[PDB]
Amino acid sequence: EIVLTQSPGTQSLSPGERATLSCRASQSVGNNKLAWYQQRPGQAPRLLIYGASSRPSGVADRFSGSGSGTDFTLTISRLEPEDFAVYYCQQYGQSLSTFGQGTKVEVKRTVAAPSVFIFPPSDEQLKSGTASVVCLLNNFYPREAKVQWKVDNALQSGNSQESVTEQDSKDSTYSLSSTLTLSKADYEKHKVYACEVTHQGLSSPVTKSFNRGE
Amino acid sequence: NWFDITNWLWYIKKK
Amino acid sequence: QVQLVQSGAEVKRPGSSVTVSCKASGGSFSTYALSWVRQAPGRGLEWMGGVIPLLTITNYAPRFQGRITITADRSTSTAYLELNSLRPEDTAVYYCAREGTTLGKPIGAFAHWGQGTLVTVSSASTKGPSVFPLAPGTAALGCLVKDYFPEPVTVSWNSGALTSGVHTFPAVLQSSGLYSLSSVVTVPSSSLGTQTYICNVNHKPSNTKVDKKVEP
Repeated sequence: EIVLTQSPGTQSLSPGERATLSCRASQSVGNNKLAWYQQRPGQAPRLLIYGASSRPSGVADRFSGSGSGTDFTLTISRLEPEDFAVYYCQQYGQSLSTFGQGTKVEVKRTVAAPSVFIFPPSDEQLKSGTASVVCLLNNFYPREAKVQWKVDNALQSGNSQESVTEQDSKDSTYSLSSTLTLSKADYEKHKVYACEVTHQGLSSPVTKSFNRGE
Repeated sequence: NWFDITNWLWYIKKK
Repeated sequence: QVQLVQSGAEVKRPGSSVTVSCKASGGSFSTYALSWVRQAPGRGLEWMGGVIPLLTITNYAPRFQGRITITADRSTSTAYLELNSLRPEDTAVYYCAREGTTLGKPIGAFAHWGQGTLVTVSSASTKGPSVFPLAPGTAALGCLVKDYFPEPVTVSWNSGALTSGVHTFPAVLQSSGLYSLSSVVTVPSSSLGTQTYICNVNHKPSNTKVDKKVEP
């Protein structure tokens, strides 16, 4: 089985800049049967390059493929706004076809620290016997951020889930939301609910908190 | 290579 | 032009078998290679296997050999993927893909893609969400769309009139096997007394269509 390595998995680049994406194979790819695909969220992949360097009709010529053997490169001569997407390489020089893990090309912008908000459970939910506490990390860059829940200063584990938005099309930031869920009975056992946030843009962790029933 | 079969097929269905 | 149209999304119980179909039009069906590729939520592409219809020659990836069947029917220009002994790990969007041409010379690489079929492997039953407010310089407010199945839900604000500063998060899969989703928006603090904020939630499978006013 030929292993295709795409490293790094993410490239942060500015609009208009050149991009070079590498695909290294664990052994020589037969007859340079190497293809590149682009994929946007909510869409099927789209073929950009086949046979290492051939471009289908309709694909912009700012995309070019090169290389042979084990070393392949996708070059984007000048990044357009629509070029920020995920790129996959694929070899089909053996009957067992394999894909690389993909490289996300994302928009580089200035560092932005998250604005943090915490939300107590609604009265409506509490009436139903469950308590969800929500922590919002809004409009930050870069994507790496960490959220820790603390309940009466006790670090929580296993009772929260989080998700992150796609990079914003207008200001190129990310947002993250974490939800802590407890039974109403357990929620009522504690006083202080807090989320603690770390990020490159913060010199020290930010904590937002509330006191239950206040 | 299974991915070469249809190319072969295309060729022999011309000649 | 070659168009591939797949069957619709399906929820399958653990251990069951799923059949996904892909009907082609606009080209030659029999002499071009048709593959299946899947993509688990938040993950990369994975080649599963393919078929050359005319020759009835299949080619499966080793890790699916013994668990999948790919077949073709030229009378309807349709290809089928069977995947058996389903597990949660098999939850993915399944794409059919046909090789491109230079009725021309085939190129092997996948130029033509179906729209994808979401297959969700779960024991969960259809359920509509509850919609809870996230009550509010800049203020943040939102809605928590909790405990629904299956995907998807859609959320808008003020019947689509409010999009600036809106963030709707990817759904999370809870231990219950139900999904939860949050949508938030930032607004001027001063607007909290003068402007109404309503999140419009749609979950078609349960016919849950809720318009929740979010108040301080």
